[PDB]
Amino acid sequence: QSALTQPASVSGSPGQSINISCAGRSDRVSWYQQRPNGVPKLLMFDVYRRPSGVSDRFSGSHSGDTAFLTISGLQTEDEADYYCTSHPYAFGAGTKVNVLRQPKANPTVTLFPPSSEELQANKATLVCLISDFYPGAVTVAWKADSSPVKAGVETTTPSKQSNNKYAASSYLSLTPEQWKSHKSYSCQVTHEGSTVEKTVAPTEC
Amino acid sequence: QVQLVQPGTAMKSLGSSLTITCRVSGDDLGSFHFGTYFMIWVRQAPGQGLEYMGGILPSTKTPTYAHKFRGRVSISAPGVPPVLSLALTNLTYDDTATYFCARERGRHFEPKNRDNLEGKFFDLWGRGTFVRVSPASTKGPSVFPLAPSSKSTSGGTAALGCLVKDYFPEPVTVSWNSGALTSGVHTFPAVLQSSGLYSLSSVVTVPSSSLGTQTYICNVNHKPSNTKVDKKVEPKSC
Amino acid sequence: VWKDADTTLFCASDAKAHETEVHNVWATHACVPTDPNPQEIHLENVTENFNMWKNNMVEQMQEDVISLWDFDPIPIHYCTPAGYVILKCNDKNFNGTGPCKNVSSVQCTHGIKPVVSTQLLLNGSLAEEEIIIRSENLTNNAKTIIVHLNKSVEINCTRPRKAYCEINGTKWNKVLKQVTEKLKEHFNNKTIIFQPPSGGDLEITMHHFNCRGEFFYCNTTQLFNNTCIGMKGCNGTITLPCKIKQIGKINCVSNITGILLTRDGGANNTSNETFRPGGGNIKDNWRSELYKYKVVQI
Ligand SMILES: *[C@@H]1O[C@H](CO)[C@@H](O)[C@H](O)[C@H]1NC(C)=O
Ligand SMILES: *[C@@H]1O[C@H](CO)[C@@H](O)[C@H](O)[C@H]1NC(C)=O
Ligand SMILES: *[C@@H]1O[C@H](CO)[C@@H](O)[C@H](O)[C@H]1NC(C)=O
Ligand SMILES: *[C@@H]1O[C@H](CO)[C@@H](O)[C@H](O)[C@H]1NC(C)=O
Ligand SMILES: *[C@@H]1O[C@H](CO)[C@@H](O)[C@H](O)[C@H]1NC(C)=O
Ligand SMILES: *[C@@H]1O[C@H](CO)[C@@H](O)[C@H](O)[C@H]1NC(C)=O
Ligand SMILES: *[C@@H]1O[C@H](CO)[C@@H](O)[C@H](O)[C@H]1NC(C)=O
Ligand SMILES: *[C@@H]1O[C@H](CO)[C@@H](O)[C@H](O)[C@H]1NC(C)=O
Ligand SMILES: *[C@@H]1O[C@H](CO)[C@@H](O)[C@H](O)[C@H]1NC(C)=O
Ligand SMILES: *[C@@H]1O[C@H](CO)[C@@H](O)[C@H](O)[C@H]1NC(C)=O
Ligand SMILES: *[C@@H]1O[C@H](CO)[C@@H](O)[C@H](O)[C@H]1NC(C)=O
Ligand code: NA
Repeated sequence: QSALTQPASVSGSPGQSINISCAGRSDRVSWYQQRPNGVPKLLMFDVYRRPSGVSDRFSGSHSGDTAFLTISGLQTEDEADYYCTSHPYAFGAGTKVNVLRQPKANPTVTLFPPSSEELQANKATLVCLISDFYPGAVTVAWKADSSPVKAGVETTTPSKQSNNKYAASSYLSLTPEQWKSHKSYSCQVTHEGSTVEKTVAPTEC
Repeated sequence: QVQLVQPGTAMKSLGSSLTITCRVSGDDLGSFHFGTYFMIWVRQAPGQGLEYMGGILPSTKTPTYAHKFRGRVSISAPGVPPVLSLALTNLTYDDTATYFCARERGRHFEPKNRDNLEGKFFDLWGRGTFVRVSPASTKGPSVFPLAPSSKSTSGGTAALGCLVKDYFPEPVTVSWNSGALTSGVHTFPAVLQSSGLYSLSSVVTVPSSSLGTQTYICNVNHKPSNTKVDKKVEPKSC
Repeated sequence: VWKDADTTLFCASDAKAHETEVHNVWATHACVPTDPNPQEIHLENVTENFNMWKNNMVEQMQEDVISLWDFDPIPIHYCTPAGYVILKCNDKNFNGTGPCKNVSSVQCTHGIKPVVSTQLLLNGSLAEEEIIIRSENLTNNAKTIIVHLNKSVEINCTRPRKAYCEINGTKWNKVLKQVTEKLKEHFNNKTIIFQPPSGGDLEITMHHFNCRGEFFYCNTTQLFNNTCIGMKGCNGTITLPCKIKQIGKINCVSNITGILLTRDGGANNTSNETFRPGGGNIKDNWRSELYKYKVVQI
């Protein structure tokens, strides 16, 4: 019953080595691997002990307060979601590990303001369309002027296009009053250490 | 050979109740017979992380819960071989999730190194039961125009589309100009909102030189609700 | 002129009267009559090391136990062929690992009953002198702990899937007192606590044993709850519930002569120290008796 922090995503080419931190509890930590559409699988327990069947490429470690999972020589089979927990039980946020099989590609971001017809229906939806990125891991943050906005944000899981790249959509629902009361709204898309920010304003036609 | 068997899927309406079960199979030894192992439930909403919601040690009639799920959920395990049960009541759209059952390995001996392990981990997992919470009836979409913008497209090109808002259930098909416009079309996957309803966008990239003279209409069809919409998408007034 | 060695030992029993019991005939085809001249030979001023946690005699026993596993346990003597001999430690308070002053050359081991059980060791040999705490490495809480008692406590099991075991509560508390005392010597006068086992394997969490064809799985929660150490309604007969499983009336009494324990980790910076019943596996039951013996080649 204690919050454990993990980085949202991490990526590496085949052969590289990466780390996954489990902040807070470095005591009796378990790791679980969840491949896409798959069931979670035990990878590690008691911080560093490996179940039979688990490759020795995986390694556990602690640094006083934070547990660690090392994956030496990354392979396509390693692409999955990794979840951490201690005792008493409480799963951390989880980390997506992407194993590159093609070159990186940053997203194309298209932001649409609320249409005039929607505003007449006393509603308002900002549409932020995100496409042609790779690997399929992005963070979308909204801003009213310069301050963040979490309320009314709906974001999808990224899915595979025809070109093995990824697409995603993020929607922000507002009142017409909220829309017209701010100078601008921004959709901010983070991908592989790079940020793309588009901004729309009620002032613009 | 031992496995945790779960039903698979449950389609429920909003406000109804449900009881998921998790029974052991291939238990030739009878290791689960006396309910010695601590059994848990785990929730995972679509595209989200794992949530420990509680568990029970069947030898005792005493379940335990996480803070978030204490008064919202009922856990138990009655039966000759204990069958782990999870009773949900008054289902909300937030309950739409996959529900895994799992065993805590617990105390055991490791011969190869001769180590007594506490076993505070989950070695054995069920396949998960995906519970779908749906509204009592179908709902047609609200279609709004996404007016042409050239800010993020290629040169001499503009992107326009249609916002298909709040419908249920899937699917909805989107065409352009009665199927005459194919190239440059990109219909994005739908988002499933906290309201239990879907929304998607369809966008088409078009030459900026044609906006003045070429009509663009998105043809939306939502069969389950018997709804059709042909929405004309026009340039904005500047 | 002796060296540490491993050789295929042979069993020897007092099996007679061609009974129908399976445990007894097995000692006619595989074993031999007990030695009529069981003479020991003390070694003059000889001191040598021992290690029951690496004794190969335990492996050979188990394998022989499995064979009959494929009714009542009878004593079995383990002897050596020509060229080999068994050394025997007689240091009374020897914990089973380290040098041994009082070494004596025996031809065979004593009569050991292959009693299969968990948590509690039954019908075993009692420790002379003081209670002995045994472990390959006490500081390592992952290593098994064998408590060797110096005073047995009778457990009376009765079967009216229903069953129960009866133990004199007053006697068991006296013993456990001295167990805590002896544990309290090894660590640092730290608070010794006993607790029931949590979730785990059936063998670790409950007292398992046999009874002429009945497999019991008794609940030893009351036996390791500190409500009766240091009064309440604890004096008198404790009634432990049990259950039968097939992997009128009937009764079986047994001697509790040892305990398998597991110490809790994590609690390293605290003043107390927690222990729970159950630990290791069946090999440790044999190790609780073969601790003093060791084979050497001549
Ligand atoms: C991961 O962390 C370990 C220990 O903190 C370190 O030895 C290793 O170099 C790290 N690997 C990285 C940062 O790729
Ligand atoms: C033993 O009895 C205690 C007390 O009723 C109970 O909490 C525990 O679950 C029981 N254990 C088994 C294995 O039945
Ligand atoms: C079910 O939950 C909803 C939302 O919390 C609430 O409005 C409704 O009154 C509840 N109905 C019950 C408990 O019967
Ligand atoms: C057993 O005694 C030896 C000395 O003969 C000692 O080195 C060892 O630590 C003891 N084992 C324990 C305390 O578990
Ligand atoms: C050896 O052990 C025996 C126990 O049978 C004891 O009587 C004897 O005094 C001991 N002698 C030596 C030298 O250890
Ligand atoms: C049980 O122990 C008592 C004394 O503790 C002893 O007299 C008796 O012979 C023992 N019985 C068996 C079967 O070991
Ligand atoms: C058993 O040993 C303890 C010391 O650990 C001692 O106080 C007690 O008197 C002994 N009891 C018997 C019956 O030998
Ligand atoms: C016993 O276990 C402890 C664990 O901290 C370890 O440090 C020590 O080296 C072990 N003893 C031996 C003899 O290996
Ligand atoms: C064991 O318990 C049963 C049932 O209470 C009783 O009839 C029997 O006499 C007891 N045996 C001994 C040796 O105390
Ligand atoms: C149980 O043990 C106590 C304490 O030694 C003793 O006074 C009592 O007589 C015993 N009960 C029996 C033997 O039935
Ligand atoms: C221990 O020996 C007694 C004979 O005194 C017997 O009745 C009992 O069944 C034996 N215990 C086991 C576990 O075999
Ligand atoms: Na819009």
